[PDB]
Order: sequence, then C-alpha cells, then structure tokens
Amino acid sequence: YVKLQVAAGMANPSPPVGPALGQQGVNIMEFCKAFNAKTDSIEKGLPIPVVITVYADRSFTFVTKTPPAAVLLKKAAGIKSGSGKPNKDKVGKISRAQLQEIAQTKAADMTGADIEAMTRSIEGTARSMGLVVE
Amino acid sequence: MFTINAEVRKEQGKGASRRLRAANKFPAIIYGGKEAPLAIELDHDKVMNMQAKAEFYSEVLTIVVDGKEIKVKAQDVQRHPYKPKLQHIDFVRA
Amino acid sequence: ALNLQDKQAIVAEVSEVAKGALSAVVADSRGVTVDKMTELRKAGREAGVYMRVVRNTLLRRAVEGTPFECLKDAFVGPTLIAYVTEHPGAAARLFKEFAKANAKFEVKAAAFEGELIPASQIDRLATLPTYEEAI
Amino acid sequence: MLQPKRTKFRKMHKGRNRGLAQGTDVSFGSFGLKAVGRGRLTARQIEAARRAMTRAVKRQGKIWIRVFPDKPITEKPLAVRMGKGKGNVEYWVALIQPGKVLYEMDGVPEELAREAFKLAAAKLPIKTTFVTKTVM
Amino acid sequence: MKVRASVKKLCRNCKIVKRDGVIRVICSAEPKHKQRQG
Amino acid sequence: SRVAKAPVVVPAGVDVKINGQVITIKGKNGELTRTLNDAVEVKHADNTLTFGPRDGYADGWAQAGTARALLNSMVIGVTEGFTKKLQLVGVGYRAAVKGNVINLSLGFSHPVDHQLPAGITAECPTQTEIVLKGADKQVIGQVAADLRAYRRPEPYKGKGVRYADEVVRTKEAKKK
RNA sequence: CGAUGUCGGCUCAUCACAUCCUGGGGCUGAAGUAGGUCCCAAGGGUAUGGCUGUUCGCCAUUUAAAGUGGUACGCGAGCUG
RNA sequence: AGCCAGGAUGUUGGCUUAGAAGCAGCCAUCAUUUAAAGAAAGCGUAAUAGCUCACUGGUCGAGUCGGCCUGCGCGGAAGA
Ligand SMILES: [Mg+2]
Ligand SMILES: [Mg+2]
Ligand SMILES: [Mg+2]
Ligand SMILES: [Mg+2]
Ligand SMILES: [Mg+2]
Ligand SMILES: [Mg+2]
Ligand SMILES: [Mg+2]
Ligand SMILES: [Mg+2]
Ligand SMILES: [Mg+2]
Ligand SMILES: [Mg+2]
Ligand SMILES: [Mg+2]
Ligand SMILES: [Zn+2]
Repeated sequence: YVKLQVAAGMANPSPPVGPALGQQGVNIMEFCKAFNAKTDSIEKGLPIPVVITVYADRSFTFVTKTPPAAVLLKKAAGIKSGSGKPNKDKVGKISRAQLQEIAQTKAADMTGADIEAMTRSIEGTARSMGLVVE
Repeated sequence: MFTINAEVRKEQGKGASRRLRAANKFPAIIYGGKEAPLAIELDHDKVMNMQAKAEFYSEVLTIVVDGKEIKVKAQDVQRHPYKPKLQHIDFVRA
Repeated sequence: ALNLQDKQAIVAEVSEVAKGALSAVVADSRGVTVDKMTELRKAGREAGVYMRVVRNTLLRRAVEGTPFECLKDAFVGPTLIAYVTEHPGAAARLFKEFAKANAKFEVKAAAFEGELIPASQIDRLATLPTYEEAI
Repeated sequence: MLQPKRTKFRKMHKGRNRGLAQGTDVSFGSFGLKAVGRGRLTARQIEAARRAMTRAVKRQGKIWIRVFPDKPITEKPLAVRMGKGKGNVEYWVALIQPGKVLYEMDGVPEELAREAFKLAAAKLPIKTTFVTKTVM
Repeated sequence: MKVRASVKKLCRNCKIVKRDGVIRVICSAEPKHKQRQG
Repeated sequence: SRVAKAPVVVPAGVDVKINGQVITIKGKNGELTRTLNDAVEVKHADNTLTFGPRDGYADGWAQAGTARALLNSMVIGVTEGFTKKLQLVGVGYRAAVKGNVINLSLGFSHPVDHQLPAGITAECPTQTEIVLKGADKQVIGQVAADLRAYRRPEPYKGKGVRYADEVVRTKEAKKK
C-alpha cells in the first residue's frame, strides 16, 4: 500500500513511478494504461493523486483523488514554481472567486461541512507558499 | 483591602531592630499630618506575601495598631541586599 | 486542562441541544480511528444529527434538567451522543449500520419520549421511516 | 574587554572589600543578576559572562553591565625577589560587595532571561541570584 | 558509565537514583546517559 | 502506604499461619514461608490480610508496603503459580530439560548444564524455548536471570538467551 | 658556616598509586581481531645496546610491559670520581 | 501515577534535492473534522512505511505537584 501523484495523461517513466511502486509487487504495464484511461477527462498539465491497494496475490485496486491544494493554486495565480521563502516573498495573487473554484473541486476529499470551511482550508495552503489573497 | 496587624515598639535602635528580624518580624514607621510618628513592628511572612501584589504599593492600606485602625499608603521600602526579605517600611498617613 | 468556566459552558451547550432535539442516541466509540469518525460526522450533519463526546460526569449534569434523566446508567465507559434536532430517528439507524460494518463497540442505550430503551430493543427507532411517509 | 580609557594614577594600593553593595536594584531593565558573594570580577570574567548571555538571547533585547573594572592589579613575575618597587599592572578588576546588580536585561521573556543568566553565572567567581524589577 | 561531580538527567527517560549513598543517573533509552557521582 | 493500605484477599483452599513475624502460606501449588521485618504488624481476620506500621519504627509504612506486596505474590504463588518464558536466538543455540537439569548449547567449548533449585520446574516446548514454573516469584525471577547470564542478548544481531517479553534494540557496526 | 660532602653511575633497596603489563568491569563513533575512554585493583612483574659525565633525550633491537612519583632530587663512616 | 483507546484531514505544505512524504536544511506555521492531535518533541527508512510523545475521552478513587525562607547531613575527596 503506497501513495503517489502521477500526471493526467502521463504514467510510465522510470525516475518518478518506476521502482517506487514496482518494488512492492505491482504490474508496470497493467496500471500505467488503466490509470490514463480513467484520467482522460482530467485537463492536461494537472498532477492528479492516486492511492494503490495491493493484496497477497499481487492484485491491485485504485481510487482516484482530486488534484492537490498546493497544485491548483499555481495555475490559478499563473506560477510554475512557488516561493522559496513564503510570506517573506510574494509570487502571485488570487481573488475570492478563485478560492471557491479550488474549494468546489476539492469537495470530494475535504473534511469541511460548509463552503466557508473548505475556502479557509485553501487560504492556509496559499499563505504557506508565498501567494497573497487579493 | 489590605489589612496589616501591628504592635507599637517598646524599643528603638540597632540592637533592638536586629533582634526583631532574628525573630521573623521587622520595624516600620507611620508618619504624616499633625499626629506624632508611630514606631511599629510587623510580622515578616504576612507583609511579604502582601507586597508581592502591585496593588500594595498603589492602594490605601489599613493598619491595626492595638485595636485602632490607621489608613496609610506605602511610601518607601528598605529591602534585604540579596535575600527575598524586608528590612523596614515607611508608611504615610492618608 | 478544563477550567470550571469551560465545564459549565460544555454543560450549557449540551443542555440547550437536549431541549430542542427529539431522538438522542448514546453509544461507545473506543478502538475506532478518526478516519471512520470524520466519516460518521459527515453522515450525521447531513441527516440533521449532532455528534459529540462529553465527559460522563458532565453528561449526568446536562441530562438532569429532564427528559433524558434515565440515560444516567448509560454514563459508564466511553460515551458518544447523537442528538437528532432535525426529524426523529436518523442517528438510531446511522449507528446500527456503522456498528455492524465496523464490528467495534456495542451501542449503549437509546432515548425517545423521556423513556429508557435497552441495548436489545434499539430495533424500535431503527424501523421508523420519514416524516414525510404519512402522505 | 572593559578597562578605563585614562587614569589619574597608574597603580593603586591593595585596599579592602568590606561592606554591602550600592546599586542593589534593577534600575534599567526588567531582570538582573545580583551578587550574593564578595570578591573581585576581572575584565575577562565580565566579557566571558557577557558573551554567554548574549549568545543565549540570540542578540534580541538589551543588556546593561552595571559594573566597571576600574581597579588596576599589579603582579611580580617568577625569579624576582621582594621589594625593588611595586609590580607592573597586568589586569583590572571591579570590587564586588554582596548585593551588586552585575547585569541587567529586558526585551526577552522571563524563562529566557533566567537561562541566559544561568549560563553567564557559570563564568563568575562569586555566587549570584536572579532579580526582577520591583515597584519602589 | 560516566563518573563526574555534576550528575544530571539528560533525557526524559533518565531517572536519578540513590544506591548505597552514591547518586546515580540510570537511563532506559540511552546507555551513554548512565552516570555515577564521584 | 498506598500499597500497604490495600488488603490481600486470601482465597478458599489457602491456609495462613502466623507466628509473630513468620508467615506460612499453604496452597494447592505449594508452601512458602517468609520472615517479616520487625517494623511490620500483620493482622489476619476474615478472608483477608492487613498490614501496618509498628509503633516506634521509623520506616514503618515503607516496610509495611513491601510486606503486603511480598505476601500478595505469595498468595498468588501457592494457587495460580508463576511462569517465566525464555527464547534462544542464534545459530546452533539449543536447549533441553532432563529432569531438574537444563542442558544449554550456547556456542561454548563445553555444553552448559544448569541445576534447578527447589520448587522450580522447567520444560522445553521447542529446542529454542525454556518455560519455568514455580511458586516463589523471587526465585523464578532469579533462575531466569541466571540462564540469561550465560549469553546476554548481543546488540548487533540480538543473539542470545532473552526473556519472551524482552525487547532487543539492535545497532549498525562502525562505518568504515 | 667551632663543616649537614655536590651531579650521574654501581650495589642495595623501601613506600605511594595519579596503573605501564597481567586481572575484573561500564560506555564506545565496540561486527570479529584490535583499539579509544573511564571505573575497580598495588599481588607479582615491569629490556639490552649505540652516542653523551649525563639524569633525560634521540636512535637500534626487543618485551606481556619497558609505568609515574616519594624516600637528605634514598643510598661516599658502602663503592666509583 | 498506572492501565484501555485515539493521536486524523487538506497534505507528500512551499522551496531545495537523485529523494526530503512531521523527522538533512531553509522559510512559513494557518485551516478543517474535532473529545483531542504540534503543518510535528525523539528513534527509524535510500525516500515511504513502522514505533512513541505533546493533547484528549475511558478506567481508578483521594490526594497530588514544585518554588520560597530555613536546621542537620551526602557526593565532590588521590601520596609516599
Ligand atoms: Mg552592636
Ligand atoms: Mg553494590
Ligand atoms: Mg659540632
Ligand atoms: Mg586508583
Ligand atoms: Mg577525560
Ligand atoms: Mg608493584
Ligand atoms: Mg663500539
Ligand atoms: Mg611496546
Ligand atoms: Mg640524593
Ligand atoms: Mg671511602
Ligand atoms: Mg491519569
Ligand atoms: Zn537518558
């Protein structure tokens, strides 16, 4: 049982997913094509998280999760890489309308009850990466 | 309201004052107004725990000298050179 | 540490919800991870059910104010309360499926009508449907 | 390392260190390190202590040194007989009577001041106590 | 074993003990932390 | 004090005899006898045992506490009985019982033969398992320590005689 | 100061332990072998040579080791000079 | 004090790096479900895992904690 973050339409190279999951006992060709067949609806250039559930007979079952909070704040502000020193250096800006956009997508994984509860959980991910709310 | 209990001193001077402290007590003076100054002795452990609160040095305190009640205000305190103790207190009639 | 000002406030917050709610469910929740609990918290808020873990000593104080003054004997061991403020039932069914599917705990006692319900007869508030069923 | 810039005279008579300290109260900061012992604090000792407490507070807040080593100390070297004049000045001390507030500090929480003062006390030849600023 | 005049607790698993009038620092988590006053 | 105040409930089938400071506890598992410190005053009454300090004796309660504790594990001793389990870790390490003697093969030039004292009985469910049984907690504890002393667990592989519940913290050898 | 012979060697020693070896043990940045450090321990043991008046030191080659000190810097009514 | 139970979610926080996923470093240190859970006090992994603490619910059932002024002791303490 391992947790990984593979691209929307990319799953096969050796340095990121190769011997990380293959060391346990997972088929490198069976998962690499079943994952991209279900993540075809997900937009290009968006890292999507996936959790693997392996049994004693080397068999596997995966459930796809919504893109990360520190991932969606980069495309919304227009940045490739975050700040080296957060709250000391400002790299971008995101409005109150963009905060609720990241929160409505993350609703499947978030613990919050109301929209305001899920919005504040993205507000903290933005402050901790240098991005200022404007 | 801080209530201090005191007795008038039967003696004065070095020898007599050193004796008070050795007996876990300390001398103190009450002066101010038309009245003559009053030399009193105070219990050390009681007055120490009181002066620990900052309100002691600001508020009006009442001194009980043989039944009588005197309203005062702490004017000047003499402390021990290095121990957490009191050597003498100047009280002023209010 | 819980000051008495905090303790009285926890007594007050649960004494208020007690008056308003219709069906209250009392159970054990020892040996269950937060993953399964945050899940039973989502299924509760959805069904109009209030979910809390309160000191058994502090429960005997917020229940004394009537009509749950028969849940006293249910305040021995880990206690979890399910106060249903919106539509009677909800929890009494939500707990029965969570108990069987997770195997941990047993569910102490149920309360409705200001009357005591034993651990064996919780099938009474579990068979009740909607409000919203009489039409 | 503290030392007087100029002096009226070079060498001082030995003297004595009787009596109690003048300057017993925390007069500039919020906390203090008070002398319980009687002795001499050298210019090096003062610096050693000052450095320890500064390193501790991460050079936050403010420190005061209420003592100044204005006393010159002479010494005769090896294979030198008695007399033939007073020895040469080698180091400087500050005469310390019980009660002297040696160091003062503020701009730090009580817990840190205590720790800082604990570290500096280890570099001192005389016993010390922690003292707080008092109303009168 | 460390034999010194100043025997102190070094971690939370350090315990001070008096065995035959000798102050000892007996520790469960770190054997390096074992001290005897002397 | 907190220990001494708590009484030892002597069950059915357990006989208690007290001759001043000497206590004899007879049960189904055996008979044990202990001489209590003069500072301890023990009272019988009902199906219980109560302990307390004797007048004039300074360390009264500390002594009374110890007494209770000893007599409790004595009461347990003559009924239920104590059990210490030891497991042998390492290549060629084997053990077997031939009556009151435990034969131990522990990587030495000579096999180690450990004689068992009165009341202690051992058995080997495996070639790498020694199970001790008796009534005296202090004696079963002692025998276990003596067997463990022949080859204490090494910190580089955990090799040696270890208690069944013993946690053996291992470590890596010096780098280069 | 109406005399208490000075360095080193030779011979002969005796004590201390702040232990060089041998013995017991704790920690190790102790796999093993072999070390490092500290604790306990004074029972015995603890090189011959080259150079130099040397003690010492440097060097050669040994040994389990070639300890540190006190004894009028032990020892000339014992020797040497 | 002991013992039972939990110690979660966003999230593998961002930057950096072959990797840094509480746990090489550097900077920030909020927010959510909450009984409570540090964007983590230590051990562990190539990085993950895994173990435990801070904190909190249960059990127990009456005391418990550590500063101050002080008396008398203890270690610190080896020699011919
Ligand atoms: Mg006089
Ligand atoms: Mg011993
Ligand atoms: Mg003569
Ligand atoms: Mg020695
Ligand atoms: Mg050393
Ligand atoms: Mg010898
Ligand atoms: Mg020749
Ligand atoms: Mg050699
Ligand atoms: Mg001589
Ligand atoms: Mg001659
Ligand atoms: Mg507790
Ligand atoms: Zn420790």
